[PDB]
Amino acid sequence: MPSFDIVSEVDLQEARNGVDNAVREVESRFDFRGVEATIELNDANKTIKVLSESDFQVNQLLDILRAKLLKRGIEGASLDVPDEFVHSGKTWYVEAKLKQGIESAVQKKIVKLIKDSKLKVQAQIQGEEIRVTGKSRDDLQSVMALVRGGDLGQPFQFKNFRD
Ligand SMILES: Nc1nc2c(ncn2[C@@H]2O[C@@H]3COP(=O)(O)O[C@H]4[C@@H](O)[C@H](n5cnc6c(=O)[nH]c(N)nc65)O[C@@H]4COP(=O)(O)O[C@H]3[C@H]2O)c(=O)[nH]1
Repeated sequence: MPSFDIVSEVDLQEARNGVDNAVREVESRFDFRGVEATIELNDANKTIKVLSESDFQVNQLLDILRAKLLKRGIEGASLDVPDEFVHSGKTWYVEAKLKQGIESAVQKKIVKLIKDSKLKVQAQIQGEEIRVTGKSRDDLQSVMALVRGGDLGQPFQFKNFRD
């Protein structure tokens, strides 16, 4: 009874290091000297708030944070940036969501998408991931390519291959 796990992981310590290093980089940049510019990781909600004084400077901070994150092994696709920036007072900010684990809403689409493929596999939501089982190892490879090549909004890896 072959099975594997569909997971979406980011080492949160590496993320914190990226933020820490993005902050040290902003403090060196003299286009930001004496400019309100902050990057704060909320480790409860898996979110990074980046705030500055213009929407242009917010994107500058996001690009710095993404560069630092990539070097720590975290890919830009793991940092969900919402459509709307917030204009509050003389500040601009956005809450960027770190896509660690597969949220309930995305698990449903993965399970639905696997259903509509007609492959003889079962897909069971388990904690923060999806276990997939079936009798054919090759059908199990087809769902990997199906998930890989989906636009699901997030990187996935596959772990825990069992027979
Ligand atoms: N982008 C920008 N920010 C400004 C400006 N003026 C003041 N600030 C901000 O306000 C901080 C304190 O300025 P300060 O009281 O004169 O206290 C400063 C000041 O006494 C001196 N300093 C730094 N740069 C200069 C300079 O270019 N000329 C002179 N005469 N002193 C400087 O060293 C202190 C610490 O400097 P900072 O750490 O950078 O921290 C500075 C800086 O972040 C400005 O014209 N442009």
